[PDB]
Amino acid sequence: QDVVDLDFFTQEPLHLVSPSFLSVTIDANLATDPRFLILLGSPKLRTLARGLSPAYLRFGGTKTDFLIFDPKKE
Amino acid sequence: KFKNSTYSRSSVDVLYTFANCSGLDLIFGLNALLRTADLQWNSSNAQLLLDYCSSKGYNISWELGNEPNSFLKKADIFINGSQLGEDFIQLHKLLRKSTFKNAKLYGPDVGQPRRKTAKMLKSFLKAGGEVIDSVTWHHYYLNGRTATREDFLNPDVLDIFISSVQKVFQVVESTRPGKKVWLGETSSAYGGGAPLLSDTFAAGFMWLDKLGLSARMGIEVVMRQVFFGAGNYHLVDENFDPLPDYWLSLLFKKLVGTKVLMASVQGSKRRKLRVYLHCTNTDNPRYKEGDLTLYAINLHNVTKYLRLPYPFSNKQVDKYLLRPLGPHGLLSKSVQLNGLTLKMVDDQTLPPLMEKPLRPGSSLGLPAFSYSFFVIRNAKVAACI
Ligand SMILES: O=C(O)[C@H]1O[C@@H](O[C@H]2[C@H](O)[C@@H](NS(=O)(=O)O)[C@@H](O[C@H]3[C@H](O)[C@@H](O)[C@H](Oc4ccc([N+](=O)[O-])cc4)O[C@@H]3C(=O)O)O[C@@H]2CO)[C@H](O)[C@@H](O)[C@@H]1O
Ligand SMILES: [Cl-]
Repeated sequence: QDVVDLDFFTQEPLHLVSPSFLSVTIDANLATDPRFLILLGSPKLRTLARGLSPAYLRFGGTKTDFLIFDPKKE
Repeated sequence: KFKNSTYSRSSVDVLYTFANCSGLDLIFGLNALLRTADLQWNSSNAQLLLDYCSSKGYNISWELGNEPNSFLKKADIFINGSQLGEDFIQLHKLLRKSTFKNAKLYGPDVGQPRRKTAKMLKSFLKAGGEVIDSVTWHHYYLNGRTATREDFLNPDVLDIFISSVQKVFQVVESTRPGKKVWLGETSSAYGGGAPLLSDTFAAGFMWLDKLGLSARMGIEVVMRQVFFGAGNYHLVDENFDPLPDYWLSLLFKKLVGTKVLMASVQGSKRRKLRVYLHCTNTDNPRYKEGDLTLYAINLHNVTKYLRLPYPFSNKQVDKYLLRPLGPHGLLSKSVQLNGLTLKMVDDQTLPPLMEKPLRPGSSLGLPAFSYSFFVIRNAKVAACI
């Protein structure tokens, strides 16, 4: 048959995840895209990101170790 | 191949305002390959960025380096885990002297724990483990260039994740017992993702299973590569359209709570019917304290019917079944929730996520090659209050 019995353990939490358990990244690579300001200014994209709040947004990736802050570049 | 690039105050502002306006907590990866004469980390660029972020009152968390296990291949520079821990101790001193004294520090963002990576992680946690808030590591199942449709549906590929998690916890328990462990960057396939796979309904089996296993096995936070970007593994494409994994992520967020429980299928054989159980998310207005959220993956090519155990057999269950919108089947970029296509109402409004109430006592139907959430109403589980 295609009928399957489940067993559940419900006596106590086995772990506690963060409220931000499901988090997301933006790849460091995207900061080198000329349209970086257009892209992340998008009100549609902010609406989508708000849906996954609360969450961490990690900015990183291979390019992390090939990016230098320049306070003059404006 | 990788060349140095610069980023401006403008870029930092774009990124922070995106996160602040979105209710997201920004973690910023600092450059670890800026080295003094004797391969010490040179903190001078990071000092310029900390001061600028402080001067704007930006509440930012930090990391230092990405996949240091690969720095030899990427930059012909070898930094051992000892030296990296020392570099983290120096970043910790800079944060403690900054305007945000309690700012958090995560690392070391190692790749999945092969022998040399596990050795680097151990020596890192011996040296610098006292100053990190959580241990970060990365996981991808497949190379995007060679991955097949079959790979995305194969329980033997899904199961490899279990041995990576166990190996990371073996290193952490041997060095910094109790330290939280995060997946700092994860997805289906590296090399930018598998074309026509990593951005489709088919990608959801790996994503939901990874969330289910990570939660069950003790991982506190999972960071999805990527929310937005060039790679096929994006949640949102460059035309700002959400992909199936976005809608799966949104449902997970709304329904799945912080308290992790366990489900298993009788007759064992945990291969193609994968089941996970948490308390329901207390922020979901629809549900109440004590409710359960079951989520399940069916990788069989036939429908399976799940029977809930006593004392949950006769409870009202709300079904949230995701199926692709045709004609592209599992390779579709569109998804239906209980037969309704998921689409934004407009640029400012996510749709409501409408449940299907099942007949109480009915078995939970899970079609072939599908995944579903099930909320058990009035479950009255004391663990979940
Ligand atoms: O021209 C192109 O577009 C080239 O794409 C490359 O893939 C990119 C990704 O597109 C990019 N991600 S993004 O789209 O969101 O910007 C970025 O992804 C990396 C990530 O930065 C890094 O941390 C990660 O590193 C590893 C290392 C090892 C393993 N492993 O299990 O062995 C996994 C992951 O890898 C991500 C990834 O590969 O997706 O950068 C990559 C690489 O530049 C393709 O590599 C090129 O073929 C395209 O020409
Ligand atoms: Cl510690």
